[PDB]
Amino acid sequence: IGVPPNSANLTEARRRVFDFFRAACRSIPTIMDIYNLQDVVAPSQLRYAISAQIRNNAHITDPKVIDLLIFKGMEELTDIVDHAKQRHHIIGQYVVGGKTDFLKNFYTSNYF
Amino acid sequence: AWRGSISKSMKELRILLCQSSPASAPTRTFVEKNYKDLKSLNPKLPILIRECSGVQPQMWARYDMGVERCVNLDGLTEPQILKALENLVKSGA
Amino acid sequence: EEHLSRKVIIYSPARTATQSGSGKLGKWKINFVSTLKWENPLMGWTSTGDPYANVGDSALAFDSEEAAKSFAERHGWDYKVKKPNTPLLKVKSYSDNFKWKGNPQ
Amino acid sequence: RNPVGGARVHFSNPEDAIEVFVDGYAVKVPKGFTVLQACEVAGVDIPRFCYHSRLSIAGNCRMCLVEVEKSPKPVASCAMPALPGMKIKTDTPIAKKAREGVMEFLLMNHPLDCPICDQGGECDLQDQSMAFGSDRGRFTEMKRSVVDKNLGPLVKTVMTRCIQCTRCVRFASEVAGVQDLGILGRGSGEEIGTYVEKLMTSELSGNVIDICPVGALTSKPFAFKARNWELKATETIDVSDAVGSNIRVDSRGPEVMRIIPRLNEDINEEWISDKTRFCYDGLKRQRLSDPMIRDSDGRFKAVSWRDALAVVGDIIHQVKPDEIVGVAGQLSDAESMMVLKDFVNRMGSDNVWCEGTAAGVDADLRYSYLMNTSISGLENADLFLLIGTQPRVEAAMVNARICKTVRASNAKVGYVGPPAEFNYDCKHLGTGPDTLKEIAEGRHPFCTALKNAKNPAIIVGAGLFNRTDKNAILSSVESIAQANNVVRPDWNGLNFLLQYAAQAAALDLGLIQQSAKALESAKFVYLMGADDVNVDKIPKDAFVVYQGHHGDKAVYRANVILPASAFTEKEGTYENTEGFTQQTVPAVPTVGDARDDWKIVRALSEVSGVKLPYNSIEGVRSRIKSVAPNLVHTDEREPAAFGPSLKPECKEAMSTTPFQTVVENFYMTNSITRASKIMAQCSAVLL
Amino acid sequence: VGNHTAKWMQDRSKKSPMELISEVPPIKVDGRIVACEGDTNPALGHPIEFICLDLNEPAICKYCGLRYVQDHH
Amino acid sequence: MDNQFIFKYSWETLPKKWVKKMERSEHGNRFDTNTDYLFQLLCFLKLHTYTRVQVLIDICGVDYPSRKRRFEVVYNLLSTRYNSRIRVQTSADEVTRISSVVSLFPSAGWWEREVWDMFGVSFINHPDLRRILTDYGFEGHPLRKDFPLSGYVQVRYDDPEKRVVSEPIEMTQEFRYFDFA
Ligand code: SF4
Ligand code: SF4
Ligand code: FES
Ligand SMILES: [Zn+2]
Repeated sequence: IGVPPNSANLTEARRRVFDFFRAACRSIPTIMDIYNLQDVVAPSQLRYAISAQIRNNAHITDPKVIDLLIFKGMEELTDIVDHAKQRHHIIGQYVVGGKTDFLKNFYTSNYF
Repeated sequence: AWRGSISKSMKELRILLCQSSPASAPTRTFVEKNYKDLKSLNPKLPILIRECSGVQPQMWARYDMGVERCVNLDGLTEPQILKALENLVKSGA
Repeated sequence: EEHLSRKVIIYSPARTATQSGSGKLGKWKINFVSTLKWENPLMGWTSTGDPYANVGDSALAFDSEEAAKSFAERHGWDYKVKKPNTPLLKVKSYSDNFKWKGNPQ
Repeated sequence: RNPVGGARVHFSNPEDAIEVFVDGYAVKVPKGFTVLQACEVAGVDIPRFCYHSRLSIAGNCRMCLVEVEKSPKPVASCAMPALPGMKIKTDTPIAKKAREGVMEFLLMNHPLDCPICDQGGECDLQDQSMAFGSDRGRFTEMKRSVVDKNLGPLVKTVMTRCIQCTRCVRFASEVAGVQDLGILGRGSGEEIGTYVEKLMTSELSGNVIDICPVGALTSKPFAFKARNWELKATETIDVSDAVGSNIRVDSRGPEVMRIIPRLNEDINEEWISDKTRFCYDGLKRQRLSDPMIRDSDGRFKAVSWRDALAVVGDIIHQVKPDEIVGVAGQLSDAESMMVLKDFVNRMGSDNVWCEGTAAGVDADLRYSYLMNTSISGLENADLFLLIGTQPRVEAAMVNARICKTVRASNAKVGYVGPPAEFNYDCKHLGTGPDTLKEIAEGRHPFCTALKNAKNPAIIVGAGLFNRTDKNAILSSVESIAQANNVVRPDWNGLNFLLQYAAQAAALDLGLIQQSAKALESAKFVYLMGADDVNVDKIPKDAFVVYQGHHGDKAVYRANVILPASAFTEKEGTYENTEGFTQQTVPAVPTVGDARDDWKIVRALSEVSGVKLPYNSIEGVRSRIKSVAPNLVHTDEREPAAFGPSLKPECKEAMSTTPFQTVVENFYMTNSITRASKIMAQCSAVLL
Repeated sequence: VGNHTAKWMQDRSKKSPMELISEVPPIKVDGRIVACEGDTNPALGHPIEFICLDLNEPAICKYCGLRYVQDHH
Repeated sequence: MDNQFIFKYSWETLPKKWVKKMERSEHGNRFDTNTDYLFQLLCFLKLHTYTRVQVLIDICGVDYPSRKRRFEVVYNLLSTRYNSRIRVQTSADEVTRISSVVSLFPSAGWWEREVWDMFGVSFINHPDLRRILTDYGFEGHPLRKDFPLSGYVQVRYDDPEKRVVSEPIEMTQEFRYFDFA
């Protein structure tokens, strides 16, 4: 229930990472019915989205940073489930459902 | 005779060096001893001597279509710097 | 995320030229170079869509260069440090206003 | 304790230091410092009105009074020399009450017009009244009043506010070098003025606005436009010339409101020229905002960036490589010039240079086109020899340093060139190169004075670099330099004064005109802000592309117009005449659909089929590191590593043509100033 | 009518404040100096302004635009 | 029971390692403790016979970006028994969790939720720690000095989606900062 103490070491922190991954990913069928995503995106694509967010932070070595990231992850998850703000092609922070990149930016504006 | 043909082989020569660092000492002696003769035999060739406070000694040549070749001049003696220039002039030009 | 990769400048604002008092120097600020503003076409008011349009001058201040530098790298902002220019105190004399021109040459 | 404003103190010798006490605390100051300066070292801010660190001491406002032990009277700290064992008290009841009394006298006749006075919000008198003399007013008689005076279109006058500090009078006689302002009359009815009707014609006249502590002398074009608290301050540099004066750009929204000097002891010393201060008006006028290709009826039509770039790229491949020519403008940044040179070189062309007299010069050795003595080092010269240069109109802040040295050190000035008006005494030695032969062969009163000078200084204008006999002239100049021992390991007195902000970086990067007639045989011309080139030499059938933010004649000839950002709207690299490299800082957004200059060239190169190895400005600067590494080592002072000995011997015969004048109109020098209402007014009356 | 007034005044039925203040003739003063308060009751006017009348041209109060001239010389 | 007695009595009776700084002033007596001793010190003040600090008035954070521990957590406390007030403070950074005092003072619950919402400071053993003031799904902690006044997003009704939606901000007139310094 309560906010746990900071994880002592990386084994403790990574153990907490897997519980968050399990809890966040287990709630995909609830999210699918809440946002009516049956004809929009497959459950696996949102599972791979969560895994990708976790992998993008695999380089963090401070257990206290990991604890804060998990806590913010639980809060992001809770707001998505409990108080849904349904857009069309996003949930929360994540989008759902011959020239280099300089000319495209150049044609758009002067601020890159 | 190649020292009279740098105008016909490359469009521009650049020598980068440090004003005081010992690593740039051979390059400075090379500039102080050879620039007078090189410019005299190649009056229409820009030989740009650009000194900076913390750069490794370098040499650059600019041929056709802005194609460029560079040589690291660190750990070289002054006759070897003269040799590296002759390779730049005679090859790739 | 997207706002964390902007380039900033860490700098100490110089003294103004319209006042001889020096009681604002020593401060260090992070310039967010927010230079995207335009005119609203109903009144001509200055419109902007940059969240960091005024935070760098209003609220974000640092008492030292090191403090400003450490905060930028913790936030991920790529910064450049501009050292401030300082005056050179030179010897002045009221007596110099009456210096002898010397023997008529 | 930290000195006030972080002021640096330099000691000639530790033995030449004395000890003083400021409010008990102990400080070590050089011999000759005044009591006020010792207070500054001790981190104590003494109020002052008439004292200015760059002007002679006056001691008339009496606001700097402090208590000195064993002294019967309060001491004017700005004027009194500090002595060993001196005990200085700045917050005792005598000092506090003396300040209160003087402040009451200052406000006695001062007009009640803070709401209509532009100094409000940045006024020393308001602040020192708040802090020191917090005395309720008890003056109930009639105030004096003064009529206003006309000093020209730049300086607005409200003389009721004047507190007779005489800073403006002393500036006119010690810095500006033009004695027009004086103090007329006697008593409380003394008035600052010119007596006869006349306008301030000095190019440094706008600095009296900064030094006037009250709203008596204010900027006329800025009048009533804004309050200081609503202005955003940007710390940048000036591009009006090759001096790189440090400035502060004040803006409100997407508009520059005013430009004021910024402290830089080595360059401009908190002064700027009138062109630098009053050219900001042209930044919002006649701006190129959209890409534009001329239509069938020979009239321009706005298009997108894609359509405009395709038109230029499509036609660049229908011309021979040797017929491609690119000219960089006088306001071009180092990044844009490097990309221009890279693009032109990969299009098989070798014709890229910077507009101006120094277009086809020998840039091999950096000494040959830089002020090697340095602006701050000019103060150590006991003799100036100016050859073919008018510094007063070419580099005003450099000329200011020379005047300052002549008044203080009694240095002598020899001038060779067309007749010109100098703001300091100077012997006119001649107008053409025959004097250089005359100087070289000796037998002249100035020839022996040059030989008798300990640290001589020769300054040669860049306007003598487009002459037919530049080599012969520079050969003669070096012979005079070597003969008189002008260049030594302890003193480098040979200088070359460039005229354009872009020239120093262009020569470092390699932008040298090879073919003297490459323009008259061009089929593709890329004008990167080069509005000052003569465009009649371009063949009538040659594709011309103009990229810039303004334009008068090149816009008329261009087939395609590419709008570009100005120096107040981007981060660019600029090098001044002394090899000092600095960077601008963006202050306001760009106007219309304009783009940064290097972005247009990099974008146009990809459209033309050339791949450059950079996408961001950081890639361009790393590329510049391979060419001119000093261009990316910003804000670093570096001595020259090689000298005139490496120059080949030259045997050309000198011509007889007298030297010409480079800058005909000081106020109309670039495309920004030519789009300025104020610079137009100055050319009408101030010239 | 001027460019300054045209920025905000889109109604041409009435005269602008600039033309209205130009119509009131200069006030003649016996002496070289006059104090203007902008109102008969000073507390309801503008901050007191002292105006020198040494010039031949009418002298303008910088707050309210009233003009003053020397009566005799 | 004036501020002189509390300052002198606390110095004699408190464990020495608990307090790093003690200030007596007319602006309020103030003990600066280390993070690991905050809970025990507050329990001592509440239970001890000669202090009886029974009421937790509020908990607030202060941001000091120039400090390596930018946040300062201030506890304002009142003793109705002795008619006296005491201030206890501690420092924290963006990742250091600190002890919750809900078990000592139930009123701390919402105030600790506000500190987390406004500053991002987390509280060990807090029973229900979530945002309390900001909109659901809010990113950032607005009372931090670096957080912009107008934030990052704004809301409006979007007819095609038939709902209220969040978009990045676009101001008709930007907030004008007036520098009077
Ligand atoms: S100079 Fe202007 S702002 Fe300063 S006290 Fe006088 S009227 Fe007021
Ligand atoms: S006009 Fe200004 S600078 Fe000149 S004497 Fe009066 S107060 Fe001083
Ligand atoms: S500052 Fe010394 S008398 Fe004016
Ligand atoms: Zn009036």
